[PDB]
Amino acid sequence: APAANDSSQATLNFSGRVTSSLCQVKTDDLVKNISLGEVSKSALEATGKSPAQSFQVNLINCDSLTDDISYVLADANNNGTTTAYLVPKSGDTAATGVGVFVETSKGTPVNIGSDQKLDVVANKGNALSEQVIPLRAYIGTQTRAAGAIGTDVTAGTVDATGVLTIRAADAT
Amino acid sequence: APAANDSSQATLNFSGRVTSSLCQVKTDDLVKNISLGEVSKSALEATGKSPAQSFQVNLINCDSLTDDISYVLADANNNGTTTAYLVPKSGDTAATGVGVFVETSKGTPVNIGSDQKLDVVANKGNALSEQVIPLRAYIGTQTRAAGAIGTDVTAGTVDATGVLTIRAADAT
Amino acid sequence: APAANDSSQATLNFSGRVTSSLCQVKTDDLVKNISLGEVSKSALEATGKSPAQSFQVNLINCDSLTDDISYVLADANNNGTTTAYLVPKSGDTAATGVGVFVETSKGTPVNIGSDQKLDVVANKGNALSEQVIPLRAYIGTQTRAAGAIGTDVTAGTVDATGVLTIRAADAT
Amino acid sequence: APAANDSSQATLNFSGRVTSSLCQVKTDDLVKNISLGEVSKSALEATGKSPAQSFQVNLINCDSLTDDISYVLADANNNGTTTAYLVPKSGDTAATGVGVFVETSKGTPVNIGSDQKLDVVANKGNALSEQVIPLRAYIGTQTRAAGAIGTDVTAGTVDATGVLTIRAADAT
Amino acid sequence: APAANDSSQATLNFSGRVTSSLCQVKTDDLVKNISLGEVSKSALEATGKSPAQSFQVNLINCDSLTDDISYVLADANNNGTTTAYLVPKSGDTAATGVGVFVETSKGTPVNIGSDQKLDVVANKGNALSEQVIPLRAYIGTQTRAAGAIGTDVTAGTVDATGVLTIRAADAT
Amino acid sequence: APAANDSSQATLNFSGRVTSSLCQVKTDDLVKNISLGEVSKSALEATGKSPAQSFQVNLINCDSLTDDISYVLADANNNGTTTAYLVPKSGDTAATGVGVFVETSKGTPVNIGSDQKLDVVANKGNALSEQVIPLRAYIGTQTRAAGAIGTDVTAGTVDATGVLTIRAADAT
Amino acid sequence: APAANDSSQATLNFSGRVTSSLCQVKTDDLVKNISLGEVSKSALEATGKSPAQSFQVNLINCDSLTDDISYVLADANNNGTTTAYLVPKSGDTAATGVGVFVETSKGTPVNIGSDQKLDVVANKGNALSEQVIPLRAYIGTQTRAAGAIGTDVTAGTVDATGVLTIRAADAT
Repeated sequence: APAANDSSQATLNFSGRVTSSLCQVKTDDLVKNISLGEVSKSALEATGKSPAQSFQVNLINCDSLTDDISYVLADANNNGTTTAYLVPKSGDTAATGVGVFVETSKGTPVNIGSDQKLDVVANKGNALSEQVIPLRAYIGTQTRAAGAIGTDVTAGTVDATGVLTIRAADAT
Repeated sequence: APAANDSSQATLNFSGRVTSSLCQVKTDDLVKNISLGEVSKSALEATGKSPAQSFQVNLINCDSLTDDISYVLADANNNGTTTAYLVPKSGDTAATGVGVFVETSKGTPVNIGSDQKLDVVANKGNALSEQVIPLRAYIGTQTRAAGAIGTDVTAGTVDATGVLTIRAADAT
Repeated sequence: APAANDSSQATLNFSGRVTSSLCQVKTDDLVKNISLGEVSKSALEATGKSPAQSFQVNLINCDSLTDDISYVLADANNNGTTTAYLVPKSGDTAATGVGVFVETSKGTPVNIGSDQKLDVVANKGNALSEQVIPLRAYIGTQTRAAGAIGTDVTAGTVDATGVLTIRAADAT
Repeated sequence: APAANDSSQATLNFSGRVTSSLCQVKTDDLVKNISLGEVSKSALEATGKSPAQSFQVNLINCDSLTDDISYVLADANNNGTTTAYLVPKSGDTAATGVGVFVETSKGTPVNIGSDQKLDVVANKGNALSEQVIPLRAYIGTQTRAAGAIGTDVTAGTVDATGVLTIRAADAT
Repeated sequence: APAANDSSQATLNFSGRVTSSLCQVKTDDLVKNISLGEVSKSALEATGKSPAQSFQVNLINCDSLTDDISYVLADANNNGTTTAYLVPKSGDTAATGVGVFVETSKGTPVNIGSDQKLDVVANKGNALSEQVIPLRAYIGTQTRAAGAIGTDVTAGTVDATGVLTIRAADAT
Repeated sequence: APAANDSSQATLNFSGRVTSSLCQVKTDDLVKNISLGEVSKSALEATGKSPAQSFQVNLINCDSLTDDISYVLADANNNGTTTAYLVPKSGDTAATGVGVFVETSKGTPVNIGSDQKLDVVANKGNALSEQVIPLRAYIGTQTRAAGAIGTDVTAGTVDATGVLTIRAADAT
Repeated sequence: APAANDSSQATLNFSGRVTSSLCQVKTDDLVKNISLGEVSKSALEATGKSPAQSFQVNLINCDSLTDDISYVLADANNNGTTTAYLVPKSGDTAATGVGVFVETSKGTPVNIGSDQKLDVVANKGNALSEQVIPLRAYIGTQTRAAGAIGTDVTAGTVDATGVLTIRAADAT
């Protein structure tokens, strides 16, 4: 007779990548969930910004001979270098009139699609295995000035996603 | 020839809000994880409760003109005001006959869906930025009386979720 | 017109249990973080160990009639009784060939999965409320002998997870 | 019938490292919490600094043949040697225009990422087990001059994190 | 080949503030650990109090032109002016029906959230650098009268927290 | 606009208890720090002990009707009645094979966990307010005999913690 | 029902050491508190010093076969042997431009890090039980010359700490 369908299963979906870079991105940092604050009414009408939150992307197991490291912040919901911010995704509750700005830890803006340079940490000519890219981010009005709810800005959720492309190689 | 698929990426999912309130909820208080105790057998049969744990929800960057602040405790797994506790979620190991009761720091019950009042702290008429909502919660039997395991309660984990809605606004 | 999505929210995730034991575990001890030392090269090559650190797990609100308390040490990353240590987790920076050993405060090895006995401290036949389990732990080589970096051990981080199951019951 | 989920558990998370240095870092110095003062308004307008506080990093169980010890101060929220201070993290209540300057106990500035040398204490050619790194720290204005709250500084909290990498080796 | 993860490190978490006050609070008075007595049975039943202990909060480096100094005692586990005591925190062993009353060194009660005044010690018109706030505290029943363990009070621990906000300003 | 975070603050963490005993423990004796000597090489090889130091535990504000007083010595790093000494805590520098032996002021041994009797000092049928518990202690080898460093003992620090549970009652 | 938390507790934290030296350091001398003078304006501008104060260090229970005693003064807030003084610890009230100079009872400077020789006092070939190290100490300008407050020296408190390592051995 046909065999009975009484098996107990567990499905394991593995995933990964093969890359040409010399430095991994830490397995816990391949998908970040950076939680910015709330653009309350008072802050919105006063300065048009929320306080900036710091975060990092950690490289790990870098090659000893790594010489140059550079990264690019490319928006995953837009194309072109005309916008300074990251455009949030639309949806049922999406809030219109705001965007997510990213900056370097000292306040220098990070432009979309423009590559920055990272300085390798070396000890006696060998690069250390762990290296860190420090960054900032905050929600602000698209016009970079105070806004009033309903005139230009609207209340709701903000969900924006960016992608960092990292290129660690040996110069010569 | 087609370009090689050899890039190294990190995905940065930002999130936030835009609200009409005048006070932020502190960025690390947007998702609490309050760990209550264990309702051991002796405690369950003696008075049917666990000792209550204290916790706070901190507001920050409040507007100077904030005058009236209120909050509402709402359940994520139930609707209506007929129930006094927060209903635990169900699952493989969830326990039956148990609920989560929340209270103010002095022991006055915090009913679901009924708004409370928070007294604002001000210095010379201008509210201080940082303001706190103190609360307290314990796991107890639904009947609010002692009860052994088997007859009405069953061993397992207790996981419940509440949601506080906070409305800081200027009276006039 | 449809309502505006402009609420300010805080999420409160309560968690707990309902057990069959007579004794609680102190709410601060449901998740321990014991920070063992560093197995430097000198101590690695000398005896293959680090100095042993001490830690405790406190029971509280025990029942007056508690007659017997026993506990079992179980591993979160291995099965059976064929190993003496706790196998570290694996990751980008995990070190290989080292494990974590746990001992009673006097140096009696604590085996994995074998019941230990805890003497209840009493006052005139009624057990006190608070009772303590003292333990000790160190990082060592799996072979339990000196060993250099390269031949068997490699440098990295060490993370291990055990779980104590405590059974306070009244014999009769 | 299926077993009941009524076990009482305590979770033990052990952690540590394995290294290549010949000296341990004292188990309680692996994570410091230095509490610099408060940069009051008077001291801010006078010289833009707070009084320098002292702290230590203790090495223990050094090797008898330890010949050379060097330590490097790396900032955990910035890259490169473009800055003399440690850039504070950002947040809801962070203060702008401020940084944390570190120094040797005698007032010699400690630059970021540049190797220092530590003299080993010896008794007849054998290094003593314990050896101490003394340091200073103070909160100061980024421009290294007086500055009023409003024009360049703003009131708030200062949190900075630096990392000391200690390398003990035997020259020959 | 990838670099090896063999660094030995120490983490330094600096912290601090920036304020608009003219006076510092002494760096070791930013967090007091005041140890009140033990409310024995005899003392509890006689007058429902423990003998009151003294403590101080020292300001330092005040401004030569400091003129007006005020402080406010704010409770960290309650809001409003309804209560005279600091509400103890709740937990596994906390004691019910008890509070922590604060007073001036002479015995005048200190109410929560009500401005007090401090006289500034001056020498020829210029305020001295160091100035002191002497206080007193005791653990007494909530009803302010005798009470036995069982009927209203219960044995346990008493942890309570207040926060002093000091405002030293130049009136003119 | 949002209020500024420019407050200067002091935190006051009060602590205490509510007990069932009639006698307080003097608030300075709740946490003793008793310094024993140094077990030198000569005294270690001669008799394996250090000269015994004396200390006290003071009770104050005893009830007039106090009739019976008792106390017990309990170890904080060990269990049971097998061992006659207090097991030292483990750490980077802890010494092996030595313990702390406690004795009555005359030289009688005080065994762990077995209650002693304290005579109540009275004046005309009513107990005096203050009553003292005199004790003694020293560091000595666990074998209670001579022992050399290297063979069984090892040079290091010694930290041990006992706990005195005092039970003053009115028998009748 | 769960037992009540009503015990009365006293905590005894013992401490000590096991050493290899033949002589104990007298238990009252393990932590000296030497109180130097005040460097007033007159002495500061005359010679930049305060009068030397005499202190003492007692050794007790020496072995009868002791033959060679040597002691080294090590600073606990500095490293190396370039400085002749002990660098004061920094803080809110510390004074700049000042240092502590230590000397032998006859005026011979005691350089930090270099061994000194103590002569054993014997009676018929056997060392006495008690032996003494006499010393001096004074606060002086770091330039070892007259200084003026407000130019190279600032008024304030001076706190410094040294550590004598004492090594008593039997030559043959």
